Amino acid sequence: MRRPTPTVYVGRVPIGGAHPIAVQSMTNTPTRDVEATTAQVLELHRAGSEIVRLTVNDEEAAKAVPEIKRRLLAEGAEVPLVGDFHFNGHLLLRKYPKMAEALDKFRINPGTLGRGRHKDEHFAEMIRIAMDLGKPVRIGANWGSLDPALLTELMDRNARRPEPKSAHEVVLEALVESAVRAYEAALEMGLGEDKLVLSAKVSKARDLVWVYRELARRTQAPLHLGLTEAGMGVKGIVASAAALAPLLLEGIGDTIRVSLTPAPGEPRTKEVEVAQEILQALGLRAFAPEVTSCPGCGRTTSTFFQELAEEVSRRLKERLPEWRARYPGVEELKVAVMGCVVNGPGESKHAHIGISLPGAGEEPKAPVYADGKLLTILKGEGIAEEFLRLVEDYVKTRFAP
Amino acid sequence: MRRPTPTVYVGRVPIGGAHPIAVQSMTNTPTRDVEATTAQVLELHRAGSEIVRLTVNDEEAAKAVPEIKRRLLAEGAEVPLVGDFHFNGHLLLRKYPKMAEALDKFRINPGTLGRGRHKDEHFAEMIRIAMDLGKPVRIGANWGSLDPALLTELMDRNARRPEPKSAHEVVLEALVESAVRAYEAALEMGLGEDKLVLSAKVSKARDLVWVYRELARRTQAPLHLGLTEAGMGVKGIVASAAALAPLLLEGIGDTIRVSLTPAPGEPRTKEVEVAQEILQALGLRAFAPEVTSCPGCGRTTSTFFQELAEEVSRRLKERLPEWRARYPGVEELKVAVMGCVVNGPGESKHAHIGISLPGAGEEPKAPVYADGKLLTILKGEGIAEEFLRLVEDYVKTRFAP
Ligand SMILES: C#CCOP(=O)(O)OP(=O)(O)O
Ligand SMILES: C#CCOP(=O)(O)OP(=O)(O)O
Ligand code: SF4
Ligand code: SF4
Repeated sequence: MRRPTPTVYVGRVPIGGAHPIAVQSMTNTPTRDVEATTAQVLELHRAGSEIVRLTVNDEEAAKAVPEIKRRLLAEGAEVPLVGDFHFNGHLLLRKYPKMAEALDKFRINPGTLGRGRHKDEHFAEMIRIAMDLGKPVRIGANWGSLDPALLTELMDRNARRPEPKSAHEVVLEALVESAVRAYEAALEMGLGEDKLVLSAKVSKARDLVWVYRELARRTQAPLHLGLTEAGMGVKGIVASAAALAPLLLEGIGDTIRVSLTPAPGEPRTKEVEVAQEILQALGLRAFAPEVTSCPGCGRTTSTFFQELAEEVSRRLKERLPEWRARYPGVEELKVAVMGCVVNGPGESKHAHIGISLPGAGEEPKAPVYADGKLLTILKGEGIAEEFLRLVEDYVKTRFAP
Repeated sequence: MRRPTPTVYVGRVPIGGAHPIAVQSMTNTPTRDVEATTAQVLELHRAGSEIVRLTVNDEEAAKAVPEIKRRLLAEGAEVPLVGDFHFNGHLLLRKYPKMAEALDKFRINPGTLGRGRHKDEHFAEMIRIAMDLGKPVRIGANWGSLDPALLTELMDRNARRPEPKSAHEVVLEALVESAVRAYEAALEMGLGEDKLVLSAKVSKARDLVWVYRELARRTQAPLHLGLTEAGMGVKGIVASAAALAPLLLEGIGDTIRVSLTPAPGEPRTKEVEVAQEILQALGLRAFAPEVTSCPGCGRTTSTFFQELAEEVSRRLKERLPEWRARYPGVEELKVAVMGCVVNGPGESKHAHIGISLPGAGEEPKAPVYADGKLLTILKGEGIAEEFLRLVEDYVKTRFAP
């Protein structure tokens, strides 16, 4: 099902159809602030960001990049850095060759290159520097910054059609075209297929799916997939997952970024957690053990159910660093915590290990299943710690090296 | 794109391919507790649950149902009630005809009917009561409660194949078959196509998509779609959205339920909010104004951006009850709050109304766009309240009756 693509190395991280779909993120600290940006790169990376982008917006930012990279490497943190360029990227890359070298990838936006005939020169200059340095590039179109000359061209094409499309549909055409024309232009200049990643982001889910199906058909490059400007909170989380899932299940997308707006005080790592959850929900990567639990209903006996499920989740999160080191494959662990006999045994038998609490009408005992069969039956006080000990025992056996 | 289906009325709410996809939920209070369950029905309904299910697990539950329904109707709350039956549904429906009458729909699980030859009688009895009362039925299979006799049948079919499928794939076959055989059996007994809804739930997203594509192909009924036992927190929210989106975008699904495990103390309404967000993210329903906002990055100037976006979201939520009454169509409002010039103007021009804060390097002014064109430019203190006044003015004009 996965769309085949050439491999693009972003630092040490391969992306493309032969490789795991890579999680990425972007900092929100001022790049010029070396200490804050280094810290946040590390934080994002420790949370699971395999690649981290940072804006390189002006000269002070550019001058900070080599120091941020040096500091990362001093602690053995080989997380690749993507520089995000707009308006003056050709100038910054030209003037600050240590920044150009320090980055692991450049992002170009075909809509923020400049005006008129200057755009083609600026593009060429950035591509030249990438070629000279052996750096990969993302050609990243975004409908917030659509090339207006291209939009007019396409508006006029549309108006000649027997049945013109809507204005909105022509915007989506123009976004794809922007990415595809720039891709083809880079290839024609000699940038390798092993050095080009494409994106074409919109902020509405159904539109993203259309756009990426077109990109996937019209190009051979690995694709960086994300719902741009997804918003805050639950809205942003849902929209992101809803937009990505149809494409990922169809085999489209080689790296993802979740564009959440943090609430004030909310950590920048939340977008990384969401990204990881999307991929794991779809069975495309495994990052950590997961808990399957029912919603609970009027059959569930007390608030013990919600508390047990939460406690199991909390313990798995606590054990994971240790586990990941000792027990190869433990990220695939599936644990169930269920509220009653209706679906409790069955669901538990689908998990690696699961517990079925007794609900209404039932004897006060809680069967535990592992590998699809009854393991034991728990009762009394301390069901939670007995269950967690059984989960521990299970992990040691099943995921033993 | 929407799959055509006959219309099934669940109380006053039509479901099927000619109708909006209906949001539903389920209570978690003991049904016998009339006061707690009435209260929670009302809470769920006020949050957007168009249909509400409650477990009817024993005699005391059954005896409460008519009183819960009476109380709802006394306040004009015409939210339909779905009774969830397992093991003894035929007995409860037979013994408590006022409960049978009070419900607006019955849920049957083909896997919780009983043993052997008793299953067919129990099924028939429930279908008979529904026919006699004019009630619709959901035939709701769940892989936590798969009919074992059917699984063995299908296991044996599989073992005769030149290339047998995995055990997991045969479970999914058996789940579909359970729903389809029961559907066909109900139809053959005379229950109308206007009285039958189907579900066949699993707890893994990719499996759900396969299952529902099969149900959709093999049956004509409206489909109740949900990812069962989706779990807690972000995991549960993401998995639910990821599982539903591919199907909903393909036109499959007539009503949805989000099966979140609440954290201790978390409201039961959270699943309703998630359901609504899935549908709105995909452009299938509109419930409330939405805010598109960028993630922010190193180009964003201060924590003002995150604070403004949050404040705009909070104000829209506060205004909505009033708005919904005065301004037909306001649920479709799209507002943008953006961090800098890179995508800020562009994205704002895609919204009904949007503001682009100044980021790094920019003059300290904030253009506001409406209907795709510059409306005004804001500066100084009080940008947030000026913007919200402009949003108010916009709404009055655009969504005037
Ligand atoms: C900076 C920024 C916005 O980031 P995203 O929403 O990831 O969009 P792109 O910058 O187009 O990749
Ligand atoms: C009670 C219960 C579980 O509810 P869901 O996860 O909605 O699954 P079904 O009861 O199969 O519809
Ligand atoms: S397993 Fe039992 S307690 Fe949990 S939601 Fe299902 S029927 Fe209710
Ligand atoms: S609009 Fe500007 S501040 Fe917001 S994420 Fe995009 S580049 Fe950064």
